[PDB]
Amino acid sequence: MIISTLETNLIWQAALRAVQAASDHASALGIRIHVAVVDRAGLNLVFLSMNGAFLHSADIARDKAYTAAGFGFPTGQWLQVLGDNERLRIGIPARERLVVFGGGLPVLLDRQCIGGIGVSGGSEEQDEACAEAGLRAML
Amino acid sequence: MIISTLETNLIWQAALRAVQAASDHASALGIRIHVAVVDRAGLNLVFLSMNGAFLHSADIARDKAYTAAGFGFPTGQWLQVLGDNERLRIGIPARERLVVFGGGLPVLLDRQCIGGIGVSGGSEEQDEACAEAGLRAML
Amino acid sequence: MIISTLETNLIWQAALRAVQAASDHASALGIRIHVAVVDRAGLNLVFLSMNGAFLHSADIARDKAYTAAGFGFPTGQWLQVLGDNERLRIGIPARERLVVFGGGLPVLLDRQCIGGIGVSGGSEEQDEACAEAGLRAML
Amino acid sequence: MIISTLETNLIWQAALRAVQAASDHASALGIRIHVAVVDRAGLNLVFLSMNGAFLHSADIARDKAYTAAGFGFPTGQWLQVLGDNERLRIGIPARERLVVFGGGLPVLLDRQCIGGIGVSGGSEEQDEACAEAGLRAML
Amino acid sequence: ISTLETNLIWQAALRAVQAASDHASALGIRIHVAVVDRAGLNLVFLSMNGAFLHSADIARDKAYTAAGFGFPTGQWLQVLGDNERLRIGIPARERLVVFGGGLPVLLDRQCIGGIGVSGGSEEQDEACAEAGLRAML
Amino acid sequence: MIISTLETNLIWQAALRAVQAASDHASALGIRIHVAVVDRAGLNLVFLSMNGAFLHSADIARDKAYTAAGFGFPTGQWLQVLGDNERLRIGIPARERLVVFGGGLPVLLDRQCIGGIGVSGGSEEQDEACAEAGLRA
Amino acid sequence: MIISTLETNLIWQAALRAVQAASDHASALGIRIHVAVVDRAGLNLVFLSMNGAFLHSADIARDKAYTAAGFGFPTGQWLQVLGDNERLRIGIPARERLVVFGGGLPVLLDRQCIGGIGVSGGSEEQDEACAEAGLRA
Amino acid sequence: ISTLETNLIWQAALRAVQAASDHASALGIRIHVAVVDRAGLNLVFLSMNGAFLHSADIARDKAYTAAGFGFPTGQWLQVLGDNERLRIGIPARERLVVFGGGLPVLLDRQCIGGIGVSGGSEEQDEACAEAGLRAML
Repeated sequence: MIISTLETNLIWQAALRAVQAASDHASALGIRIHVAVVDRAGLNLVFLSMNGAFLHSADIARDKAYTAAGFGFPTGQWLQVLGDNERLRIGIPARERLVVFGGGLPVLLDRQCIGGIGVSGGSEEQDEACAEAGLRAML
Repeated sequence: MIISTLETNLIWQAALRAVQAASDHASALGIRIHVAVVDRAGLNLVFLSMNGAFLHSADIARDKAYTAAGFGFPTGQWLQVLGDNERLRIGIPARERLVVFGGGLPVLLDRQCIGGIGVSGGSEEQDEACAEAGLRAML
Repeated sequence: MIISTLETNLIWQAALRAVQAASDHASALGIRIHVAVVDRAGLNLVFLSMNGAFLHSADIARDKAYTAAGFGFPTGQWLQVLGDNERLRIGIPARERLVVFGGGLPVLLDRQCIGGIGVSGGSEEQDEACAEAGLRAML
Repeated sequence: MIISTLETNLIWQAALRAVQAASDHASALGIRIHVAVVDRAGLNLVFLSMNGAFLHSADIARDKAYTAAGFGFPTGQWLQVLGDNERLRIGIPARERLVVFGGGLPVLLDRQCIGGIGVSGGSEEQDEACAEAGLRAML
Repeated sequence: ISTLETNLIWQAALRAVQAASDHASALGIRIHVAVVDRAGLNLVFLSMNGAFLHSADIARDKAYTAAGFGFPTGQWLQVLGDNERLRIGIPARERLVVFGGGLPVLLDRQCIGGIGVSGGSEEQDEACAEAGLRAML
Repeated sequence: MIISTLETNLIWQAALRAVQAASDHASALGIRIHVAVVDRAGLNLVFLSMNGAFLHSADIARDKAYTAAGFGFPTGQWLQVLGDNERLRIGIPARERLVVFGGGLPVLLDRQCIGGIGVSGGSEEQDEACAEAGLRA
Repeated sequence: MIISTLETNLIWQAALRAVQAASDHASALGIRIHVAVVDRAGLNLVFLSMNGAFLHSADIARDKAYTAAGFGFPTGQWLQVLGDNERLRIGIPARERLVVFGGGLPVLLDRQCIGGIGVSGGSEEQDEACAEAGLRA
Repeated sequence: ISTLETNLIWQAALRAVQAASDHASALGIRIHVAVVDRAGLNLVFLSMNGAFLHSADIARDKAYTAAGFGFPTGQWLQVLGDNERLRIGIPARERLVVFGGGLPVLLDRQCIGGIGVSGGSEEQDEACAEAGLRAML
């Protein structure tokens, strides 16, 4: 019988290109960041920490990547997704490693999520811009 | 000299029927879910994860089942149960593994809770439907 | 411009067949077991616990499946693989979730590991037999 | 269909009698101990800590009770059970909450394990004697 | 090099859990009750069969909170008042409970331990904890 | 090739002076505190716990020092920094070891953060005072 | 009824003197250490980390103090205490925060353990020396 | 109040992970490689698709061990010698790796970070780590 399925997954060479571009963008902005790239299962591919970035931002970047890979949409959209539902507004942000502020983006290929990128250390807008620079460098 | 009590407990064969039905229902709805069934002490009986379900939903399903088994009522009813009590509204949702959004249902037999079922991966309404399919498959 | 790779992964329907067969085999042997099946990334597909199995065996089964999927060879072979290397004999068994006794088997397809199965609750020989029943039920 | 089974479980009143007797025995011996009694699922029924007992012995007592309840035989017998099997001698003592020195006893009724008692703070022989005093007081 | 401290004793904790559980039985509820010493360490922790699973840790945390601060857990939001920094930060601390059911054990104006009950309403939890305290004396 | 950068880091002798001054300030106020001083990587330099200080305040002091060292600004300013942004107001206070109440201060030397000091056990005011004393010292 | 007992406990001022003397001894030896002093319940009193000491030695020092306070005898004696008992030799060193190497010493006052001191970062000999200095002080 | 410390920079860590992974590709193996700074904090952590799952944390712990002690992880049993207390206690420490594959990053007799590789044999891991170090220069 059939026991397997073929799944698309992000490769480490592309993650490496992405963290190079995200850190270069941070340098161009005058900021210091952490940037994490994870695969489809949420497992590390490349995690880069610039000297002098905020200490807490290490885990935030990892969690942003994990959240974006795990759900397939940008972390900054979470509150919009939760809407007026108080059960979700209380419950979802309380989950371990789930980030609801901006800076995590899914890695989409053929509209299929194959990984995630997360940036922390700047403003939400700066984080997303560095993450987008990483996505563009993957291509 | 009496040291023991006889307690009713959910059996693994019924839990297996439940995860078969819950996953089949998810397939019919076009969704990917995690479904966890636990016994009266909150211990795993069967935990099933469909490929492509959200990563965070694994623990959410487990915690939904645990909450429903631990309190004996559906997780979606928590906010109604807490009402206007601000001490409880702050403190209860902050407990480890306690879920206050819908998708966890107690397994009731003769008015007695003997386990729990929790589904995560869809909307609250989809999660509850799959859990109910599972419950109907047990009996 | 290449960012992705196609990987084979075990599917939850096959994992379900495996836990059905492993538990039926345990029943035929007169034992109570836990059986865990994980995918290529070590994530749960199905985890089944029979009533009355040893409490500690829940995590042992999960860790056996994870170890077998993570390394691609049966957990019972670890000591043979480590040989006379004292650095490895001290360090490898000390890793989190790494099991060096028998009961975890890789799921191999076309010479490629796509997941793992782990059984705990009997002797090593009983655990391996149940795991093998599960593997045969997948294909 | 059938979904449930009737299980025998230790009751808290008996656990309370047991910790009273175990602590009284410790006092009679001139020692200070922790004594834990758990039910069939390994969940606390009564956990008592005498002022001045060793700090580490709190968790040891709990783990002894859990191990004895989880496997159904005295913790002090573990090495005999493991024998010459190096895979088990390395792997089993490395499991979280698994204790292989003496002081945990199963609570047996009709040769069925319905809970566990664990004592820490004295010698292994003193621990087992206090645990036995607790078992006798349950009856 | 040293100081003399008053500490709650395990015999008194045992009296307390007996009285708290007897009160719960009289109320028709099932509870967990935890008694801890001045350092927040366990003295006696009792779980009645059929009490809520989550209430085990709630009881322990209530006792710990009450022993650690020296005032009833139900008073926290009254102490926090309108300070939004404290209202956000204090309830987020591990093992800190801000709903009712934890009481300090006070002797001669001095906190020597704590008792915490979980499994009923806040009001029932506090009543069981008070029964435990009275049994200590 | 360049593989290194030079960093300024707080030294343990200065942290020791700091915890001495903070505890002396607490004694003058009649209160009991925990005071933590960490280096530029958030690692302990000196962590002092006064007998009788609240049990929960131990980790709070450490978290305050860590937060102040990790971001380079006082912990009491967090809400002002978060402003009206609900995404940040929900998400930032939910991070492990991140404290948004007052009492953590960065150790700034020549426009540069080289460590942190955190105090817990009194009112926000008393904590900030003891921390300011440790810093002044 | 009796609900309390009086306990002797180490005070934070003595711990502070201890970490000062232990670090001065380390400086005289040319080494960098962590030194932890805990009270009779194993709770921090003073924990000092010298710049440049091994990263892993931080938790080792704390564990040494905790073990010495929790059992009341030097950590270096554990193997002698375990003797030829294989059950204990496997099980005791596997416990969390339990250290069987030298460097943790109980603080004994009038035949009674009131705390612990632990040093890590040098050889067993250097650690014991720095700890003995803190104790002597 | 301060001291000047040399620290490894993220650009050099990035060069190192590129060279270590290129060496692994040339060997036909799949590896994780972690580079950490002087405080044991991540600089770059790279995981090649298809490397062993457990090797992720092994690589990180190797880097941390090498950075924390300043000598190769493969040398630990040589350093422990015949001391049974250390042979039992040291390999039991969290994140401490005693098999080969972690190397310190040394600059002018001074440890400024660490590199750790896991996924091949000890000898292959060390070869990949050495390639990473050479690429730093």
